[PDB]
Amino acid sequence: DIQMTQSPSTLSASVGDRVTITCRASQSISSWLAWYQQKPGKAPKLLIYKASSLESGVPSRFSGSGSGTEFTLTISSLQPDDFATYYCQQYNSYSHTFGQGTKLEIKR
Amino acid sequence: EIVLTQSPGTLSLSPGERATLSCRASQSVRSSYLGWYQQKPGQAPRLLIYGASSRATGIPDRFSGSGSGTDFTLTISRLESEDFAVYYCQQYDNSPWTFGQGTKVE
Amino acid sequence: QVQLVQSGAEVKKPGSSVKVSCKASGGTFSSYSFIWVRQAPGQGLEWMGRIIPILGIANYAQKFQGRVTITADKSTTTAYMELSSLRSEDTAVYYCARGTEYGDYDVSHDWGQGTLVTVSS
Amino acid sequence: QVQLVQSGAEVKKPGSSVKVSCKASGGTFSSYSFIWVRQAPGQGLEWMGRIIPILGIANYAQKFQGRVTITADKSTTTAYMELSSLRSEDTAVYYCARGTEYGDYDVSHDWGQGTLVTVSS
Amino acid sequence: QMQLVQSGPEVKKPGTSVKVSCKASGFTFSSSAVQWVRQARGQHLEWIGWIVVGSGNTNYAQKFQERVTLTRDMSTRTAYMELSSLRSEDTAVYYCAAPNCNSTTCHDGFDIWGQGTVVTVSS
Amino acid sequence: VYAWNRKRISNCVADYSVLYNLAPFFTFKCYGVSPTKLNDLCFTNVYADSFVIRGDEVRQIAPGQTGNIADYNYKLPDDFTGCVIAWNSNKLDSKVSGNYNYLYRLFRKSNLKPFERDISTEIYQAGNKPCNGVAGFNCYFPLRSYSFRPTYGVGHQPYRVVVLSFELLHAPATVCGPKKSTNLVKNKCVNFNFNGLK
Amino acid sequence: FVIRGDEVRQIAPGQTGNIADYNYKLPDDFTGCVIAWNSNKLDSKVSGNYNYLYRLFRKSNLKPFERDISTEIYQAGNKPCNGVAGFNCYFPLRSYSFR
Amino acid sequence: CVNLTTRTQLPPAYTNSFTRGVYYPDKVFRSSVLHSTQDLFLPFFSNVTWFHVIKRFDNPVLPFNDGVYFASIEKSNIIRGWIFGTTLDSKTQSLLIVNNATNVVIKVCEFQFCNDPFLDMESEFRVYSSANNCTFEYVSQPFLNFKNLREFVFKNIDGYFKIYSKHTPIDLPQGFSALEPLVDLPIGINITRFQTLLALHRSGWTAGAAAYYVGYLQPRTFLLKYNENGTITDAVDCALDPLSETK
Ligand SMILES: *[C@@H]1O[C@H](CO)[C@@H](O)[C@H](O)[C@H]1NC(C)=O
Ligand SMILES: *[C@@H]1O[C@H](CO)[C@@H](O)[C@H](O)[C@H]1NC(C)=O
Ligand SMILES: *[C@@H]1O[C@H](CO)[C@@H](O)[C@H](O)[C@H]1NC(C)=O
Repeated sequence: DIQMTQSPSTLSASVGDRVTITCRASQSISSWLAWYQQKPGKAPKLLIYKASSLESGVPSRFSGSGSGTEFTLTISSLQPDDFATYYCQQYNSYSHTFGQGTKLEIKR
Repeated sequence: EIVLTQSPGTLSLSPGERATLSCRASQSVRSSYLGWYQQKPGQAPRLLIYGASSRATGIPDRFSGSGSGTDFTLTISRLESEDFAVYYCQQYDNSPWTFGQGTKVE
Repeated sequence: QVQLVQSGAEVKKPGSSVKVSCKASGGTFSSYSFIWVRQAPGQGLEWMGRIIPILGIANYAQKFQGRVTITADKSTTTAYMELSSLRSEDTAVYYCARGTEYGDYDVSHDWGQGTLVTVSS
Repeated sequence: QVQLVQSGAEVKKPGSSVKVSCKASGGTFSSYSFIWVRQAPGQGLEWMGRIIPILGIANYAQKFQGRVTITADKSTTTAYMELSSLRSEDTAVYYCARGTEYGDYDVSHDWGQGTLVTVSS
Repeated sequence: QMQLVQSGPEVKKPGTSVKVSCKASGFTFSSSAVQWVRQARGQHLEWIGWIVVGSGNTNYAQKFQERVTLTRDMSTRTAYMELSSLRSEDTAVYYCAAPNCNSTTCHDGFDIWGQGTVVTVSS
Repeated sequence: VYAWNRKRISNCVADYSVLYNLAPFFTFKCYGVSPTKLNDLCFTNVYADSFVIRGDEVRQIAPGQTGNIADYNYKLPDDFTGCVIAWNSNKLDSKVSGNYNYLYRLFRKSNLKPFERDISTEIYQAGNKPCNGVAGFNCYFPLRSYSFRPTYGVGHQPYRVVVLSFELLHAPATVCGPKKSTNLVKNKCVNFNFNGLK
Repeated sequence: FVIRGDEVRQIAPGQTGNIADYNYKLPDDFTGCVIAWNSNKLDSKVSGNYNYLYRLFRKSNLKPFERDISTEIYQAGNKPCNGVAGFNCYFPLRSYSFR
Repeated sequence: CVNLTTRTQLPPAYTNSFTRGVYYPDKVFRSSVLHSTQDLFLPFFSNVTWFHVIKRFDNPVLPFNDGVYFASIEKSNIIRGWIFGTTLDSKTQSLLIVNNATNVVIKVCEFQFCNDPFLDMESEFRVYSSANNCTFEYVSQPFLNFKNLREFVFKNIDGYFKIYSKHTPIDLPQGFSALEPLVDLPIGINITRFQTLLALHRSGWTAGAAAYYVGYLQPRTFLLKYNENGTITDAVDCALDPLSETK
């Protein structure tokens, strides 16, 4: 199985701030990975598939970049609705593993 | 999932008469997905009746099935020395295919 | 685009099995692939099974052989999962997710409301 | 005018991969194609594959697919063959053969002395 | 000529594996199908499984689905069986049946049958 | 392959020289036009069709060819002019488990007229008994999925294909390539060209 | 020589194309005859005949009745190739893979 | 689409073309040279149809022939654009030109034109319902006591659409004015009939005083006089008068 972790596990951001989340796998998995956004209490929503393509209805300010074993999701301008959990998922070979889950929060 | 009860187990008729064979299914099966097979002792089975009413190529005209709703029947209109063998029937529905116990004619 | 309804919350003893349904309404049904994914409160996400009803290829998780089977019905455009030998740690919520031929089967573009199944004594 | 030299005899275990080289000197290396054939100890020749380094096309025998890789280098004008998943009956002599542009690529014009490969316990 | 020629009898031991196949010729084998059954001497026929030559989709019997494999090849137009975990009760004659076809419409149901292979498992 | 995309190309300047860098080795068969002389004359409309097929089947995309993809999925006319470009893409469209996103039609009652699309998914009745939508006997699902895997050989690895078609109508040509230029010189008896003015 | 089926019309005075420019040039004031007949039965392999080549890239057009058998690399951009088949670095010879 | 039944049916009036409708035949520059050219021109002193809009609502569907000379004495820019095509429906390819206050849009597209197309701050476009399968799109700078006189010449030659325009501040005035090339289009369709569009100021709607004239082109030979700056200053029709033929 492909064991991956995403860093940081928790990041503090503010409105209008530029932040990025990195996600690295164990070995090469080509570009077979998708990004998932989950507000606490509801089902996660897909944002990026093929690690670069933008799903219909997803705002274009979401940006994904990656070739293999290291993928980065970049946010240019942040909005208060962005504070949620982001999940990785690879689908190269069977037994599709997920990421741990990163938390984005406002500074207290 | 599909059981085709067969009766009687043994048959004893002399040539020149008419014998009866029946494969009774335990559930509802479509007529276009069942077949009847007869094999001589030690020989491979051959297809006799497919669709419960249509003969195959080379099948003698003496054979004529009934093709009821869920209880298929095959009535032999004329018996010959070749017809003395064992008979089996199979179901072709979505359920795993099963065979009958086998009818022996003397 | 497509509206999904899952089953309801269920409470059952560990010594039994739970059947969860997922009904799809919207667009063509023969071009959809169905996946089942687990959400435990104490940890993150984990995948369970993946199936194409129209092509008939089923692939479960490596740690769930003989435990959960997923089957879909063409006439009702529904899918059902049954999981036997319920364990105490198997108390969580089940989400039903969909794949599209225009896109990728493995990914899940849309998600359902979810079914919360719990086990206790 | 042109001569081919091949590596020495090799003995190796069943579970490994064997490396054999084939060096050719003379003429223009760009108009050359490399072809390999096996000679069983008690049987005749048996074709394996053909490589055209200039045109960049490769083809191998049907029953050697996924096990034989034939490569060539312009810098040193040598041919490298790698074979994996060895078994019992492959004990034979490996011939390196060559094809010129004026003649047919598929046909073998010049041959090396050959190397004996043996596998045992 | 429309015919299904099958391999010969083989003898093995418990815990080993068997490989049996039958060759097809005389008809359009691109759109046919094959099923395999087994029958002990003096016993009734038992269905094992089936596979589509042009698709490869296979369906197994519920009892033997953990120890049966079905493969087919276009070039050699042959249907293969591999059976693992042999037992003393596996001594039966195996048959392969295919429908008739004419590249336009195929026969309804399995009409022709193979010669059968007698396999004995003992030590 | 069965649902091959169709794109219209018109009112543009096209440089075909860039296409030579797609891969070190890739087929560039051109029918009726020399590929090196595509930057001089120009056409009225250009059609581009893109899809993915098995590498071995790449020989079935050609005028006068027969097979399975040729007559059931994509047919080219006998009097066809244009080019076909196919390169290996095993690095981009391969899954270790196996990809299933690519489908091809397998059974059809008749052949395909050149440049025709067939997206029907209704079950194929091989025999005479109408199964009415069940995959039993004499009824197989016409669509089959390529199980692309990087462990496959070169004869089964995915190959991306892009087919260009050209033609002439009474409408003026607009899809013409670049024309280049040269620095200007003054006060010297020189040969000049100004928009086709010798 | 041996050429492709549709290129037989390129063997004529004043014609333009790949063959008429990089492989064989006929003078404008040509006199004589040309004979071309199909030979699919003697120059075809099921696997593919690769012994028949043709030049694709050249610096400049050939003057009439000139032969050019050089196999050097072709430098199509500004960066010099230095004998490698890299980006904007093409081998000028291809093959008539006859079948 | 909104059908209008407040039309006032009157026969179209007529007027004299005088010496209007001369355009630069080509791109070459000449000075102090009398040049004779054979091309499609509007004959001197010919009938030109007259249309009024005021409650006069004159929006007929006129033929195209080999060309049209379109002129309009107007103010406040009531006329906005024109429609071109053969059947004026989606079954055949059609061309559309509109000049709203924002910009100019040219679309050659399979519109389903309304029976009475027009425009209604004006942001109500009841001109067509659908646009199905279509290929060409172009955008450019807008073309824009009666004080506005706008003259246009439309030609469709071998798949090319040529538009000539001239705007002069002021019946058809007496004088001379050459028309300069404006836009060339490689449309490549067939055109046999055309229609204009109006902008109605809602108030239901109030239409101001405006009039436009339509003349048709047929081939003949003119003699054009270029002054020393390259501008056409006068012309002579070579088939009107025996004296002109002698000239
Ligand atoms: C315009 O037409 C009217 C009637 O058709 C005619 O009397 C008049 O002479 C025409 N104009 C000229 C300049 O001939
Ligand atoms: C218009 O021109 C097209 C060709 O450009 C022709 O096919 C069509 O018949 C023409 N229409 C009429 C009414 O003549
Ligand atoms: C031509 O242009 C010059 C300056 O551009 C001007 O002085 C002269 O009056 C013009 N000629 C005419 C006839 O208007």
